[PDB]
Amino acid sequence: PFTADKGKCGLPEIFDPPEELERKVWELARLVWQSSSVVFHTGAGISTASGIPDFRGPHGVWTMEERGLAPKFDTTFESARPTQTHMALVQLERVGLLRFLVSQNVDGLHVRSGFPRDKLAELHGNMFVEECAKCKTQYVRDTVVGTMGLKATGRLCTVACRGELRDTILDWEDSLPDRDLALADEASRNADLSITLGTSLQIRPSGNLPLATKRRGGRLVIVNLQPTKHDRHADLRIHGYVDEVMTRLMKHLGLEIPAWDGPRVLERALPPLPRPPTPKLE
Ligand SMILES: Nc1ncnc2c1ncn2[C@@H]1O[C@H](COP(=O)(O)OP(=O)(O)OC[C@H]2O[C@H](O)[C@H](O)[C@@H]2O)[C@@H](O)[C@H]1O
Ligand SMILES: O=C1CC[C@@H](C(=O)O)N1
Ligand SMILES: [Zn+2]
Repeated sequence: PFTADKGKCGLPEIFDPPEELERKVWELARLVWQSSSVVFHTGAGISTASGIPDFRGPHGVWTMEERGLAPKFDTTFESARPTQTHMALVQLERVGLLRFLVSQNVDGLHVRSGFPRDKLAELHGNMFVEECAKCKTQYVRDTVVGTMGLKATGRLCTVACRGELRDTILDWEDSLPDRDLALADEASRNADLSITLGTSLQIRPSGNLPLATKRRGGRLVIVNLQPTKHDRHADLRIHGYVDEVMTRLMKHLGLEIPAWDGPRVLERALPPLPRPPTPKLE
């Protein structure tokens, strides 16, 4: 908590000017079209447009903490709506243009967005998910599980067990869930396009996964307002708001960003939906 390295916090924001931004979002378009296996990696930056502050941005939790100030939340976790970005990733999965989604976010919004859990690795866990210590059954709740650091919640497993239910929020010392990390790693290795959205890429091994795609000749796209640990290993860096980038991209892709019907949980990815015919690229 005190000994914890919170990495580089408060680094200046970069804003690509409009014409560099329009060109970079078309190139990202081209790369989605060109790619067989696309993995998205998300961090706290995709939730700030929902009122949830990030960790290391100008008003990040750790950033403000360093300057003796407090993060501000403009919502509760329960009343937080998924962003245009969140709902773009749902539609990209539904049309078969997103193979796997890796998130370091505990804010619960990917799942609440209707995003299929069998295509999602939540590397730092989920505020709404408790897990039985025995059968390992996960309960996705409507309100945040009131503990952090993998403690007893109070409730017991109800599988046809009475096992002690614990939060999925990793403490500083707790290693990542093996299943989620294993699937996030395999997806990242096999990807030919890893795209990062609103992460500074500073936490091992979460931040390193997008680099594995680069091995084997995979392309790496970083989308982030601030520099990030692996900017140098990126084939494309887009310095702008992810909502704006993802709305331009979906628009280039011929895709609608679907309505969020409110909190819904989808265990398994449904069969893929029609998508637009691809442009002639080369
Ligand atoms: N609307 C936006 N559009 C684009 N980028 C944004 C936006 N808002 C913020 N950013 C950028 O988004 C980036 C967010 O980076 P960080 O704040 O480190 O969050 P993490 O997900 O990487 O933190 C990882 C873990 O570390 C913690 O200890 C917890 O365990 C976390 O799970 C910044 O560079 C912002 O400039
Ligand atoms: O508990 C917290 C503090 C910051 C917020 C987030 O997901 O960014 N989660
Ligand atoms: Zn159980």
